[PDB]
Amino acid sequence: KAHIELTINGHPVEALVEPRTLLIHFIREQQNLTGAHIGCDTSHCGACTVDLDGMSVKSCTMFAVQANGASITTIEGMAAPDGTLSALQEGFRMMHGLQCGYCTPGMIMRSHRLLQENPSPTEAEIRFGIGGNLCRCTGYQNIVKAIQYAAAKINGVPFEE
Amino acid sequence: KAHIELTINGHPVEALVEPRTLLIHFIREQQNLTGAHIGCDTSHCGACTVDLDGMSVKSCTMFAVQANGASITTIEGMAAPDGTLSALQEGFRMMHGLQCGYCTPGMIMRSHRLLQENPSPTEAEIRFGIGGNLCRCTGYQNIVKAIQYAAAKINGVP
Amino acid sequence: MIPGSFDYHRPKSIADAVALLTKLGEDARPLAGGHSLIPIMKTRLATPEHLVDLRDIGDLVGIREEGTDVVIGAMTTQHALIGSDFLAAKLPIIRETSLLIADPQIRYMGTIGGNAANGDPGNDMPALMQCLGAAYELTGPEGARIVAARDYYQGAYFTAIEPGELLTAIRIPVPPTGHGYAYEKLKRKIGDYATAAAAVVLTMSGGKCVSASIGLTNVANTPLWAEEAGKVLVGTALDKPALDKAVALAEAITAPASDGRGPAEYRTKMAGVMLRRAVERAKARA
Amino acid sequence: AEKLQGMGCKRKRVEDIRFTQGKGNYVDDVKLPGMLFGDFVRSSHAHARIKSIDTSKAKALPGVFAVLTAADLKPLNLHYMPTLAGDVQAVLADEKVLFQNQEVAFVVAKDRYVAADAIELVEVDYEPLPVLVDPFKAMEPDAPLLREDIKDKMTGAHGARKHHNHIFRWEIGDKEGTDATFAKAEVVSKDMFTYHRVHPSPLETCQCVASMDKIKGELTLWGTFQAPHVIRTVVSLISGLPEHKIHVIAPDIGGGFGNKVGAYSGYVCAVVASIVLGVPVKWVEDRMENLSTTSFARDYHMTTELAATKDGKILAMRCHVLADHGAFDACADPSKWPAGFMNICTGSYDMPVAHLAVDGVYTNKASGGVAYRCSFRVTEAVYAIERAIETLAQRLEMDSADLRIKNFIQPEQFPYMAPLGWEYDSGNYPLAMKKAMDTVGYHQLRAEQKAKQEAFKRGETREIMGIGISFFTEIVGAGPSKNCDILGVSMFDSAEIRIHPTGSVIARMGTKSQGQGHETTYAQIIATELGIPADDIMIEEGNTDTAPYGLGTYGSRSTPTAGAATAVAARKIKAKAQMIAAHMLEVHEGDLEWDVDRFRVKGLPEKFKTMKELAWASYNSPPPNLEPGLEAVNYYDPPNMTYPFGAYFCIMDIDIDTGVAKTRRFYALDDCGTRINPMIIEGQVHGGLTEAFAVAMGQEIRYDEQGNVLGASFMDFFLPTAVETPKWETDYTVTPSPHHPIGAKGVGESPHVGGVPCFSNAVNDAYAFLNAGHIQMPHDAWRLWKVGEQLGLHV
Amino acid sequence: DSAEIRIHPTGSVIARMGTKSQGQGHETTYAQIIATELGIPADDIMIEEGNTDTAPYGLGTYGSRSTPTAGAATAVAARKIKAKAQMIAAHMLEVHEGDLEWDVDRFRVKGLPEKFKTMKELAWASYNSPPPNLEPGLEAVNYYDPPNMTYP
Amino acid sequence: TVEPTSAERAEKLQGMGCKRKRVEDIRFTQGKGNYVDDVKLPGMLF
Ligand SMILES: Cc1cc2nc3c(=O)[nH]c(=O)nc-3n(C[C@H](O)[C@H](O)[C@H](O)COP(=O)(O)OP(=O)(O)OC[C@H]3O[C@@H](n4cnc5c(N)ncnc54)[C@H](O)[C@@H]3O)c2cc1C
Ligand SMILES: Nc1ccn([C@@H]2O[C@H](COP(=O)(O)OP(=O)(O)OC[C@H]3Oc4nc5nc(N)nc(O)c5nc4C(S)=C3S)[C@@H](O)[C@H]2O)c(=O)n1
Ligand code: FES
Ligand code: FES
Ligand code: FES
Ligand code: FES
Ligand SMILES: [Cu+2]
Repeated sequence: KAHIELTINGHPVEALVEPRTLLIHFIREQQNLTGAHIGCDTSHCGACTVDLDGMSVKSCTMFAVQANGASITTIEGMAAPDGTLSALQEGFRMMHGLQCGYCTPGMIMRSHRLLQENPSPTEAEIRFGIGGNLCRCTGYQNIVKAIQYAAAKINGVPFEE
Repeated sequence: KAHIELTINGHPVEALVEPRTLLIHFIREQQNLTGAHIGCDTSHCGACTVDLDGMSVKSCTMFAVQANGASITTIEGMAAPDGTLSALQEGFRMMHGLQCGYCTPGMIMRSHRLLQENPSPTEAEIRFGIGGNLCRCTGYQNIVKAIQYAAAKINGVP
Repeated sequence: MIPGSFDYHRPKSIADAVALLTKLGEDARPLAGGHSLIPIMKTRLATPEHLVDLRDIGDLVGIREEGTDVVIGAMTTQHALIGSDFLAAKLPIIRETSLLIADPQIRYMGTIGGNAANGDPGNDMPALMQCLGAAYELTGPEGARIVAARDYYQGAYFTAIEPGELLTAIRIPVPPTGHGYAYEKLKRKIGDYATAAAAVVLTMSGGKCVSASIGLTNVANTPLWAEEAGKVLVGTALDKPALDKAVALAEAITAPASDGRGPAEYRTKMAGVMLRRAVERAKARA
Repeated sequence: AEKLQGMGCKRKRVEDIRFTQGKGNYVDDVKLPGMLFGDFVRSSHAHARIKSIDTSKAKALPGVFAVLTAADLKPLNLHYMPTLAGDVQAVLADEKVLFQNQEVAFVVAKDRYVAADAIELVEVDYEPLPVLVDPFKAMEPDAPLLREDIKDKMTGAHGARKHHNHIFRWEIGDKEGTDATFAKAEVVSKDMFTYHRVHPSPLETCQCVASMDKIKGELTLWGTFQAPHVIRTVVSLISGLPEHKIHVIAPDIGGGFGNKVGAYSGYVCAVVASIVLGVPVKWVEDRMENLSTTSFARDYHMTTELAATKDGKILAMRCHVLADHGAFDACADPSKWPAGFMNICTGSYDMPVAHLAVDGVYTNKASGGVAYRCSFRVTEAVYAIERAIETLAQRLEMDSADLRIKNFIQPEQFPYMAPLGWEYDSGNYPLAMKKAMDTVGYHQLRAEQKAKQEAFKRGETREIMGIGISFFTEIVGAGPSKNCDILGVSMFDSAEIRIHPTGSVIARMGTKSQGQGHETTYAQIIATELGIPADDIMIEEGNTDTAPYGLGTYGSRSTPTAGAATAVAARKIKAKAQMIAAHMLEVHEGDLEWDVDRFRVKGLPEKFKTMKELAWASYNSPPPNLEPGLEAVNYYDPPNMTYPFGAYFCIMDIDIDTGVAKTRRFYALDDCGTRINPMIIEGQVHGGLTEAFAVAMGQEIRYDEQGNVLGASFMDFFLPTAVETPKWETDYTVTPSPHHPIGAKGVGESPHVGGVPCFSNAVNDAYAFLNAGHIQMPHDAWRLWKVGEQLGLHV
Repeated sequence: DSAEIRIHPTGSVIARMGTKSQGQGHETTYAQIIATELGIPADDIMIEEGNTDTAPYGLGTYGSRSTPTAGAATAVAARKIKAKAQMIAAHMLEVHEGDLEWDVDRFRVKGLPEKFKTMKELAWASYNSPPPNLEPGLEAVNYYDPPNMTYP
Repeated sequence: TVEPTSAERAEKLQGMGCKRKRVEDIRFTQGKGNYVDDVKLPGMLF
């Protein structure tokens, strides 16, 4: 086993992992951060998406050892300490951007980086921008609305209807 | 912290403990063997009784470090590997020797050693023999019956 | 329930234990069976910085006859005392007393040395050892020495032991074969320290008492050897007039505490009643 | 037939399987992610103002997450909590402390070891105030003002408000008629009997694990609660959290004996701490804190009087009680009964009139009063009348068994309206008293006693013999909605029973066992009603999200209330099954008759449907007019209490020179109507008689002049071991409750209620020939030595 | 399919059904049905499904059957509670049930709107002062056998 | 709004016909849903 040290949701983390342990399992099985989910075995769904060193990464396609020294944010790290939900979490609820909730953590983590890449995206940029995340429940329409809501909240001004 | 190694219910156990950690807390809190109970803070009740190196010991009155290298049996270790209850566990049930069940693990662990010290005890020997164990529910009468029942079952095994 | 933190030590020999106790100082305490020390550590009345466990010192456990004495290692448990048929043949009063101490679990751990070194007037072995005229062997940094049990206790938790010393063994003179003996204890329930208890050993010849020695438990801030009381019995037929005199002399030296077991006057009277009953059983056995 | 194990069977307990293997689930066995531990810095003073509390050193200690003081609770209006008696109790001492060991600050740390360390670091500066511990002086003009928060220095009894230390005055009965009878009766027998302060001391202390889920806004609270639903409702009312978001869970409880009915500061503090920190907080008290700060029992000073004719007819009873409630009135009781059912004190005797008055007072002691198998002060009521019967008998120079027989309420007089308001349901006292007397050879014992007394007078023995008698009438099953409620909630109870497609059952009740065998016995009731094997039935209690609302387990109310609800709910299921059978058999329901486990067509016994077939049919071929499924619920509001009774006889031998007493024989006849499980009833009696023995012969909690609580640890608190506990001889008669669905009355507390007077009457009876008068409990050795000392027996 | 609805003394609710959501929003929508039927805000109602020890027996969620079956059972169970609440109101207001009319969350006496009892008051009364002929508490169950399918 | 109108009281119910926001969203948007693979028990094998 290899010894790794990193930062997850702002807190230092130290652990022992086998090299072959996928980051998604290190996060879910060892750190008990079970918000991230597994939806496939071919790297298509994005349900395992976490924000790592400023990048949206599919944690089922990286080994925990590769993240040694990294800073990771998972869905559990999105809400504010005062309990207030982030703009994105609120937007997903207000716009009905989730149903079973399975793709939600990965969708919100991807969206968190998308709005930093482009604070005021068009509908086309939003759809392309979350192309790595599959959802079986929503048909995506309300997810696009949720992301627009969050962007307007963050920006203090709306853009597209 | 001190490194200790011992055997509990036939299994090797190794751990790091503060010397002041009482054995009862090591068993309940670190090993998650929650059968043993705490019923007092003065060493009178015996609810924390375990079998340690052939002795009945009140684990709230010993530090885990004192047990380094010991062999301990707790209530979870009384049933047979195939799940069958020991004569004492069966006797307590058949004779209604428990109600709330709080003193039971300690009562059965003490009894286990008592019947090894004296396989065929009289009632006076049984009552005196469990003098270090308090029960609030039973009035002890059925516990005496439970122990007599177990002795008869054990004496029939050979 | 929770003791303060401390460092733990496991010396392999008496020499090592003594050196450690001498070095560490007043903040270090020997740990024997732990059944008086741990309870007071849990209430934080005792907050030692170091515990020196005597567990690994084999030379502290054992029962042997040496010359006209039986020598018992300080770490010998109450359970071991009761189990010794050799001891029951020579000093039957010990098994009788031990069976009146605490309960099975505590007897599996509690040691005779710890019972004698404690300084709690509630302990039963001290006055028994005074009755028997036992001597305590102590080993400290300055060497070995002996202190009679009769001279060892000064008050609650106050004894003759010095810094760095360990009580290593108890040397007990063997009474004449056929001697009478008895330990009579009055308590509220199993495990309770005595309201009052009396230890008696005596010998008889031609219907008259030849020798008699009496110890009184928990009826003063220390155990008591009732010297005058035993003296008055010698030369008598141990009849009521003799017993009355012995009771007067024993009661006279008591100064019990008034606590849950009752007021001082009751405990003084009970020291007398336990003494009468013990003399009676001892007389029958002699 | 072998598999049914219904009513009457000595069914072995289902609880034993897990308990004998260490797999029960008690509060301290609970471990949750991020769980912290909290405990209290407690008061070293009985009465003093709190000048300052320095928690800086404690908060600075590594591993300490919080240290709460009253200053922190006020903003939530939580520095005081409501009590079942309608008063308030301090959660954390604010301006002053009123009893030794009272809660002052709550330290929350990573574990119980660090918490203990931190508690030692908190420094409290106290300003001593005069201590009040003698209730007989609590209302003198110069008595210390304890409750500054609710009272104003009222040093009298003729002001707008009682006296600053007076809690309440409660009276019942015909005062004018009672007084008039006492004014003319040939004989007046008066004594002041004190029922000393003791404590229920369950082997498991009080504790909880509070877990506020701040993400969901829901509180889960595991705890030692005898009334979990009531706790949920109270928590909701004081926290502002709605009940559907508070999940209270009373898991396995290691005995309660009344100690776990009320709420304690520890529960409130753990909940507040968890709400503040967002992580679980466990609180588990040690024994010394349990005995000195949780519900005490008894502490009644009873001036008791009987008026009678020279020939032994009882004409009236007059009783006044001075009740010591400690610093706060936290005495459990239905809200309209500040002295519980102490008005059952005319007992088993037919008296024309009576009067009872009770004054409660505050003292610098822990709160409580109702606990330890008291049935709401019935222990005190029975002690008062059974001791009074004996002292009247002595004054009349009459055998007390004959005095009782001459005054028993007769079988034909039931339902009997007693002079203090309770209507007894059923009872055959003469038959039970006769069976008891014949079993123990009563008259032979009296002859033996007489000869032993003469031998004592001749100097031939130092042992005296006493014969104790206790014939009692209990009152249990607190529930008529008309007069019984817990803080406004009527005292009914409940049962919900659901039958699965394949015939097994899940049933839940609003009560909560702490060892009484409910998980075994409620199944026996259903088994008999429906013909379904008891092992095919699962019984659950204690989870407020799932069990129907109930008022909990105390006052031996489980069988009278939830036991009745279980039978009524099962009968609703039986009625629906009969409709299903009628549909399947194509007959009118009137043409069907129930036969153990099936409905048969009258006359054509070959045509039938078993409960199992009907359960399947309710899901597979539901009759068109009926809803599918087979389940029912019943919330049972009892029409009256149940009144079990007993005849107890104790033969006691006492060494007058040491004061040591030894029970020679103890016979206990109990009649609780229909007996569901004889094995479990026997166990309840053994336990209760053991408590009675302990209370009468040695148990006590005392306070000295400085307010120091004394004897509050197992170093002194008399809990008998197997060596001291007498062997018990039990017997019974069966006099069903006419109004109960299965004729069953409660019985759990009877042994303690009747046992204490039995033991105390035996001790008092032993010394009666020496004119000792009334000897106050406990009868331990030093106190009986003092009795002999004062009678001149030692010189 | 089925529904069981239990009203607490203070007016909040725990209700369970024999269906099982896999994202269709049952925990939100079943509460809306009950809210309208009883005049209790949806946020004061907790909905649960899926634990066979606690939820009433049902056949599950598939065939878009939840609303047609358990949705119906929820309405019928709530209506049983409302009928009992009406009885409690008549008893308390001392009028005949026929003299009462429902106004969103309370029963008012016809022609005398100032005389009324809210569902919240009735829930407390069901535990605090149950009418003599009624059992204490306020809850109900319904197992609904549909007369036909629905054809959207 | 102490004694809200019938309309106001009906609106507060968030009952039938309203676009009530989902209660499930609170836990799901925070990764606090409890799906089968999130379950961990003592001694659990795969
Ligand atoms: C519930 C209960 C009931 C009891 N009832 C009784 C009773 O009825 N009668 C009775 O006699 N006892 C009673 N005891 C006390 C028991 O017998 C203790 O075992 C005994 O008092 C102390 O012996 P120990 O070996 O446990 O010593 P420890 O507790 O280890 O130590 C006692 C003290 O002696 C010191 N010490 C120990 N060994 C030595 C040594 N060799 N040299 C120098 N110092 C040493 C320790 O440093 C400490 O200060 C009871 C104890 C309990 C918990
Ligand atoms: N006619 C009857 C009456 C009772 N029983 C059985 O006896 C048991 C006790 O029933 P009941 O008399 O209704 O009393 P509760 O169950 O309501 O118990 C409460 C009572 O229980 C007592 N006994 C206790 N026993 C244990 N082990 N633990 C407690 O905490 C106890 N607390 C005390 C105190 S205090 C009280 S108030 C139940 O299994 C019942 O089915 C029976 O077989 N037939
Ligand atoms: S689990 Fe599907 S991309 Fe990672
Ligand atoms: S909400 Fe179900 S997969 Fe997206
Ligand atoms: S917990 Fe009571 S003797 Fe150990
Ligand atoms: S069974 Fe409850 S303490 Fe013994
Ligand atoms: Cu009671």
